[PDB]
Amino acid sequence: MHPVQVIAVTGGKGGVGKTNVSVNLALALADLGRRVMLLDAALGLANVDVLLGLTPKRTLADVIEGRCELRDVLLLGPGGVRIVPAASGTQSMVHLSPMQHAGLIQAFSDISDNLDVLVVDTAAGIGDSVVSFVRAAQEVLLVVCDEPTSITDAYALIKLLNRDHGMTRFRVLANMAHSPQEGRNLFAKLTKVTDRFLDVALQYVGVIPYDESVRKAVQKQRAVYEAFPRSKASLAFKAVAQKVDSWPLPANPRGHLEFFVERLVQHP
Amino acid sequence: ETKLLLIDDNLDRSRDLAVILNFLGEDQLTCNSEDWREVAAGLSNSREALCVLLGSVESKGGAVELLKQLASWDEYLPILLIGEPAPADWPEELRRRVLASLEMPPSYNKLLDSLHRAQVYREMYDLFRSLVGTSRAIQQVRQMMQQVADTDASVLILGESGTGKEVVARNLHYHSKRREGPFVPVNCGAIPAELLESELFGHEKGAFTGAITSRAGRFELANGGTLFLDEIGDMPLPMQVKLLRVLQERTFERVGSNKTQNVDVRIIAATHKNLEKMIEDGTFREDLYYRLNVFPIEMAPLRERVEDIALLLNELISRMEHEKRGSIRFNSAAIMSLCRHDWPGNVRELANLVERLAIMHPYGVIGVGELPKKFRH
Amino acid sequence: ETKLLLIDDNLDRSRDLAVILNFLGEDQLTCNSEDWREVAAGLSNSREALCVLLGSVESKGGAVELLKQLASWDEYLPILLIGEPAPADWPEELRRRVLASLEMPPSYNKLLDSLHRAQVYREMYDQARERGRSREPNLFRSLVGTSRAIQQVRQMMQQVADTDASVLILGESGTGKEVVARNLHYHSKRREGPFVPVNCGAIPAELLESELFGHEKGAFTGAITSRAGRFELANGGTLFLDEIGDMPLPMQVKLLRVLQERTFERVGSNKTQNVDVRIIAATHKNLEKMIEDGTFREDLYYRLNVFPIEMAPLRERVEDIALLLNELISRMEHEKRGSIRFNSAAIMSLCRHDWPGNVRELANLVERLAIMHPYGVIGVGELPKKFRHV
Ligand SMILES: Nc1ncnc2c1ncn2[C@@H]1O[C@H](COP(=O)(O)OP(=O)(O)CP(=O)(O)O)[C@@H](O)[C@H]1O
Ligand SMILES: [Mg+2]
Repeated sequence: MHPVQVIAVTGGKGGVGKTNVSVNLALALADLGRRVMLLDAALGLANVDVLLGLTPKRTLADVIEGRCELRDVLLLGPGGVRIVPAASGTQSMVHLSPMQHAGLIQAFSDISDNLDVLVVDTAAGIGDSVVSFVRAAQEVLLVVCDEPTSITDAYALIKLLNRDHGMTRFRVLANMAHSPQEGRNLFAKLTKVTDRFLDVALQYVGVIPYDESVRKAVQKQRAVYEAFPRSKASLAFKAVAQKVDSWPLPANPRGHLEFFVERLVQHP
Repeated sequence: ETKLLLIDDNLDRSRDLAVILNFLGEDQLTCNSEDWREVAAGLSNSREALCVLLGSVESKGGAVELLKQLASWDEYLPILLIGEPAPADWPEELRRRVLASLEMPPSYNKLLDSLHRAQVYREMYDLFRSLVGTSRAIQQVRQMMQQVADTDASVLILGESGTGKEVVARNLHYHSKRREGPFVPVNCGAIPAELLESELFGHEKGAFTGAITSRAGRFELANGGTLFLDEIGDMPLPMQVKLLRVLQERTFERVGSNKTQNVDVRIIAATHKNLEKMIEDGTFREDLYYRLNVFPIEMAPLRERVEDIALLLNELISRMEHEKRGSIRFNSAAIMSLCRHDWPGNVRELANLVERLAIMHPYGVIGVGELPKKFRH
Repeated sequence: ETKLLLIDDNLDRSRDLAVILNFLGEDQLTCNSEDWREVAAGLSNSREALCVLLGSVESKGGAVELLKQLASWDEYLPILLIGEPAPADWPEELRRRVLASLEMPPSYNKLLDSLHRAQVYREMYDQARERGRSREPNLFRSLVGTSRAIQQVRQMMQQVADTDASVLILGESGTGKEVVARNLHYHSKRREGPFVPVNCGAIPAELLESELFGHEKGAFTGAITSRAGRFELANGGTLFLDEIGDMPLPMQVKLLRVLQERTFERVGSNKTQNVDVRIIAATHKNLEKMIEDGTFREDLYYRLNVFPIEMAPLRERVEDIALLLNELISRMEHEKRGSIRFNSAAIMSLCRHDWPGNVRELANLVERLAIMHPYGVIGVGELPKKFRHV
């Protein structure tokens, strides 16, 4: 028994590689030796199963519609990572009430085997589902690219969270950067904007290089960590995962709704 | 707790006072001028003697010498005469300890005014590590916590935003009989109004359009411990009514269920809003207010405890040694500049500033220009 | 001018009680079980005998003959037992003429509370000369004071106690209307009937119909059971409507129908039910001003205000604070929850306070001071800053 670390991968801007970061970070953390569960919070449109080549028989639409419980929709994905699949264009998953998000987050407490890693792949945008899944996670990892639109969207998400929920600690990961100096400069620009308007704490995690092996892996419907384990992107993901494993574990519950409050209450 | 010494060789008046103090609920030991040393030897220390009630003395030398060896016994031990007029020729050196001159039979009013004055002079003459500081406000808070932590009572922590109410609540819980129980925090301003009832009480398999499983609420999570309701002022009125009903009856029901469950929890509520004005405007319930206000603890803003900032800085840096995100040190000019700040959101901004400069410049030293903005002027 | 009678055959107990009463500054005539009449004749008339403190009896006969002889001396003379629990050897109707049993040695607060209880007994049951029925004490528990307002409240409660009529209690929030309702209920013809309190402001406005009148199967979404309302639970008893002023107009019409026609309807039901209940309404709003504001029913107001009890704020009866502190502290001692003592300065400072939420504020402050300063003397310095005054 131990507290479970929950990582929300977000960034607001679409097409920045949130799903790739989620999947590859999950496989890398499983490689270091943790029991990892990956949740596809893109509830209306599923991409984790597409990138990993999985064809789930039961998805979360079956859980919400009540045909099955939450345990029997788990899939054993690559590297031992257990996947919670989402629906793809199901009318009962396009938009859910905050009560339904609360119920789904609370129902995850039935799982008591993962080794303090639960990676949550939020959808694009700053909508209600994204905010609900980010606020429920201990760590918030923002994937940003070196474009004005991505910086603006990340700043908007940070400003929303800080203004309306008081969040102040954010992790930033650069993706599709053509040089380490590009990632450093991107972090510098994001921090410049945030310091100019806000008072929040941004921590640089690392950089994932632009690598065409990722594109080949997506075309093959497999993960770049397992399809091309010796590529630059795979090594960057391994380094980031080593950095992520060194993050401090949660110790005290907060007042709002969050994943696995049971383990955060009884253990201390 | 504290004993009283009555020194009188007049047995009739000695018995008179002895029954009076016994009636008045005051602990005392009967003494005379020749056996009081043995009684004094029976005392644990000089502190346990609140005062001495001096009466007629027949020992050699008189009352003047008698005060001498009590003075040698203790200089801080006050003296009051029983059934003797105020002196007019006794030495002046001893008149800083004659608090009052009572007459037999004594009166209820002046006896307690005499006893109150004795407590004041004794106070004048002479372990919450998480809360650090040296201001009068912080030690008053620590004393109030010491007084309330050992009893089962509803505590309400009043102050401003980011003043450190959760720390006070945790210290109260850890120094109580419920130390081995859980600590369940509930923030009413971080949960939507429609979710608060389901979060506090729980729900069954089907209670609403999103309930997909049966789970325990935070009252059941706090069974055998304390439930810390932060930001109680923004709780909706219907939820206020239901919370009052649960607190009164000691029983609650899950949403969508008809089974009554009992939970024994300690309520520690926190507020930054002026509740009394909210009852005046009808946005808060007065009955719930007086159920939660059995013991209020008022925290003081950091701008009113400015001499304490350096100790807070050292404490905050200290805890980062345990939660492993680095370390950082400060300069005297930087500390003085921080002390000269308004600080709205006192401890929250102090911790945010420390975390921000720790992640920004790790293992560094902070000068006046090292501060980011609006902190030096 | 008023005097007590201490009748006890133990010389030491007589002496130390006597000196205690002299310490409190209370007049007394010490007596025994054989010569009390000889010294009792010195006083003018039986009225100045406030009460008798009777201890142990080791003389000829039992305590019954002494009780009868004392009753012959004056029928309205309260008796206080000192260090002797009441014996279970008299009829239940003949076991209730004493007011309190004081543990030896008596506590200051409990002694003063018992003396005030005797004074309340004497000031109304003696001079009445009207009640041919056997006297019923204990009807005034939380009503302690020497103000004009509290005596008027006591007179109204005595008027209404023997009559089954609808009562309207007017007073600010926190004055203690529930205890007055309970005192009226338990000392009327409803003593064996249920007492059902309902706070209109607590139930949501959309559920007040179902809560007050009940509902049957499938009355509304969520009605899985046929829960019966408060009025039927109060059948043969009393229903206490608190803050009736926020109850909406259709509910007011149905309440007047219950009051006059004695009929009401459940939710989802097509039959009329008859219940015999007594309605004691409580509010803190000016009902007249609501009538000219078009919010309260005028006919309902006339129907209810036939026996009004106006409970004054504590800020208008400040000289009763000492007695209220004695009652609160006495209960707190009886429940083994500690004790506190004030000096004159603290009491005067409290008397100069505005007191919003009068008696609940007083009790909350007493509990807070018990937690803060247990077994110590409370002065102005040890009171909270909002209570300090110059
Ligand atoms: N470092 C990198 N190098 C090369 N291609 C990369 C890359 N990171 C992401 N991509 C490409 O970006 C595209 C989208 O990736 P992904 O699906 O993970 O993004 P995303 O999940 O943010 C979109 P949405 O939020 O709309 O679901 C894919 O073509 C992927 O291969
Ligand atoms: Mg995606």
